[PDB]
Amino acid sequence: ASLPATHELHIFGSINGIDFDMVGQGTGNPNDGYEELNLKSTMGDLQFSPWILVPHIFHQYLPYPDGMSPFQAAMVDGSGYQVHRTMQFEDGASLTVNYRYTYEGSHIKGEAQVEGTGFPADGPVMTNSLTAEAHDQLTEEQIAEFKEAFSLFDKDGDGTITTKELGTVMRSLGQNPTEAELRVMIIEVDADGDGTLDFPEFLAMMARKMKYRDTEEEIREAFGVFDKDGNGYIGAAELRHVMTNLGEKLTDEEVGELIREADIDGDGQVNYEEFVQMMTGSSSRRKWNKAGHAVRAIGRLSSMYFADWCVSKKTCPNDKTIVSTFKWAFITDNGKRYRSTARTTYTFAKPMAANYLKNQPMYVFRKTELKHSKTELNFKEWQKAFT
Ligand SMILES: [Ca+2]
Ligand SMILES: [Ca+2]
Ligand SMILES: [Ca+2]
Ligand SMILES: [Ca+2]
Repeated sequence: ASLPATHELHIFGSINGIDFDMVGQGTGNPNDGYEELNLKSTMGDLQFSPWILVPHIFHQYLPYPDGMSPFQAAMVDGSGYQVHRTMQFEDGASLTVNYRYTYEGSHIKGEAQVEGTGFPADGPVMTNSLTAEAHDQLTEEQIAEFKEAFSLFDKDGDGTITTKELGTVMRSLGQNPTEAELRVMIIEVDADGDGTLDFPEFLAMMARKMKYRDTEEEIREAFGVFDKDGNGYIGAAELRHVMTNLGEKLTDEEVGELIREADIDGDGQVNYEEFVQMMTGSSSRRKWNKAGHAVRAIGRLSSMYFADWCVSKKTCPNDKTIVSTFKWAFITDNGKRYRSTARTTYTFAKPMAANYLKNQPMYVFRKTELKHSKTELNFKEWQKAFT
């Protein structure tokens, strides 16, 4: 075969014992990982969230940094590979997907058999209640706390955060973003386009559910900023350092009060679980949250440019096998999380070229978009592989 230009997919099987069957036409660019596919049901309206099909609906399109991926090499060779994927869901549901491909020049003919079982009859999969877009519902007190955090960034008090002000705060916390990085962070959340991050835009950014970044990740990263010496406790001096560097001036008395308020077990330091509880005496709790929200805002702004991108980690147990893993915390209509993990085993008919076995692990970042009716899916994928 040659490198791919066009592909087709027959994806079929059952979810909770209900049969589905879709047939699909697409294209992509093997030089950059791009794919697009149109799928239509042959068996009327889908009875489950098509979001669980998104990873399943063609790594022959994925290049590596300096040449072909092994997937591509196996297509060009003709000998090819087989794919076995399992997904485990937090409700105990499981899905298995097996693929076959055939190649005719630049054309891939793919078939994927999907069997999934154990989905709660009223959960988000069986009720089509998974979405790309949701936000937190904030109370007035939560909005008031975000406004305190916003004020740490708004150094001149003019009611908006500039690149100068965001850079100042990030630098105070040991991060050195470039001006272009600061402009990208702002433009990603700057709804009115003025070049600054105002309080409504700040609130909206903090309330957004990001596809591949959840509360646990943000609170874990925030703890890391406080816990400067990485010993798993925030001490009084570490708390003082974060507060001072953010611009929140505190007396020795106040630092002591904040530690005592958080320090449930009485050892004079704040462990990760005590921190989690603070981030979920009212004036001490509000001061912790002012700093915590500010730290989380920096983490969220820092990470926006890959917000739409999910990482897979690939290794080779031997010269004819790749094992890939990722995790996906789907978002529900009501802005809750629905966690899954995936494990995919690729079996190659011929041994992979030696340089693939040398360059382990590989990390592959994927962006996906799904537009769906009851009968039709429009899918796009963007991919990038890193050593
Ligand atoms: Ca300002
Ligand atoms: Ca703005
Ligand atoms: Ca520490
Ligand atoms: Ca403690």
